[PDB]
Amino acid sequence: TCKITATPSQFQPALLNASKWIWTGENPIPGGSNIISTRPFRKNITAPCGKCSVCATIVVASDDAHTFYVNGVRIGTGAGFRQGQALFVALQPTWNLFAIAGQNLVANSPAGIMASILVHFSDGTSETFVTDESWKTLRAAPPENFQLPSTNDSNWPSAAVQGAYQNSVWGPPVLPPVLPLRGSNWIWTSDNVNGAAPVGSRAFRKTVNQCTKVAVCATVLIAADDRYTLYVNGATVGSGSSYTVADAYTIPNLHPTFNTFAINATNGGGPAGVIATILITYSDGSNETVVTDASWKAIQTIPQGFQPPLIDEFGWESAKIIGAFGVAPWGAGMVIPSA
Ligand SMILES: *[C@@H]1O[C@H](CO)[C@@H](O[C@@H]2O[C@H](CO)[C@@H](O)[C@H](O)[C@H]2NC(C)=O)[C@H](O)[C@H]1NC(C)=O
Ligand SMILES: *[C@@H]1O[C@H](CO)[C@@H](O[C@@H]2O[C@H](CO)[C@@H](O)[C@H](O)[C@H]2NC(C)=O)[C@H](O)[C@H]1NC(C)=O
Ligand SMILES: *[C@@H]1O[C@H](CO)[C@@H](O[C@@H]2O[C@H](CO)[C@@H](O)[C@H](O)[C@H]2NC(C)=O)[C@H](O)[C@H]1NC(C)=O
Ligand SMILES: [Ca+2]
Ligand SMILES: [Ca+2]
Repeated sequence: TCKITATPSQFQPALLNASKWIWTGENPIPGGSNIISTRPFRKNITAPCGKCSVCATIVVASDDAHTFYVNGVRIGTGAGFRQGQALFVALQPTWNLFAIAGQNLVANSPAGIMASILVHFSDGTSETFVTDESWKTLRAAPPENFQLPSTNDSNWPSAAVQGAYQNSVWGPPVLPPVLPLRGSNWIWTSDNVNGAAPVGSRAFRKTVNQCTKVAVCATVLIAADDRYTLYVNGATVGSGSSYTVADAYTIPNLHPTFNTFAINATNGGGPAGVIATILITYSDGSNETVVTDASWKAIQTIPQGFQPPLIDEFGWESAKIIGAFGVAPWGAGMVIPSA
């Protein structure tokens, strides 16, 4: 219902610094011993002002495990307090019901859930929402359909705070990478032969087109040896020149059904490659991941308009897999921005 005037930008990490650990308060000592149990947590969050909410980056950690729901839909499952888990989800424009089922799995041990929800709005702004005492819970196993908006949480008690980011039994969870490179492939043109490749620029193209769904936001993690410039639906998103520090980008104004990612990557000499991971969120709560692989198309001499969405791909080849993320010479040490 709002015009999206947000444009592609550098990825903005959701942080855990303002967030709180929550549980039920069955033990009034925070951080105290709790029984083996499963417990529900809910929060209805509304968009401010004359702002529409579009999508969200979530970071969630638990002692011991969780399941995360948005507007009734399961988005993810995770565990552990040492490191957060990254989730991405499209949102309803004016309100969104977040719900989490947490489990304590060890007897007499502490229990708790911590999250941060960075909501991106139509106008290009953002706000972080956190787990805290304003969430609702129950001192009992979650009812059938606790996560659906149609459940009335009006008589539920308030959640009890177990600790804060810096001051808790858990200590501060480490942020995960925004997206994994494990799972992707360094690619190039066919050109790249014995730890190769020649000195040109080369172009790569991937199209995603699920005509029965509505695509909302994309997040892109990318790096290249040496340098790249990245385009989505013909517009310039960004560029880089490091094969040891990756760049991440947010595309909040995706086309609903058809989107094209294109890269001009340049080899200055020696080995060469481009690697990327892309996550696209859909309005029904589902998502998809695309990675650099052989489904991408590539070409040795870059034509005018290589970046437009609808060009003829005749005489582009299947991109060559140089190797899975990890291979020499680049190794596994890429610095990846935090979620
Ligand atoms: C993308 O959505 C799906 C669910 O709609 C999520 O993952 C599936 O469910 C779990 C939960 O983390 C994963 O273990 C599996 O990998 C998926 N199924 C398998 C292996 O069979 C996923 O969390 C979502 N990703 C986000 C939101 O970033
Ligand atoms: C989350 O909060 C919103 C805003 O308070 C609720 O939506 C409103 O519901 C009222 C009465 O039920 C309607 O008359 C309004 O038109 C709605 N307001 C807006 C701004 O949309 C929403 O129902 C809540 N969701 C849940 C699951 O509790
Ligand atoms: C692909 O990218 C490379 C590197 O960014 C381009 O080569 C540069 O282009 C400018 C033209 O504006 C030249 O003045 C420079 O010689 C190059 N600069 C550097 C720093 O190497 C190449 O032209 C790109 N575009 C296409 C469509 O191929
Ligand atoms: Ca525990
Ligand atoms: Ca090189």
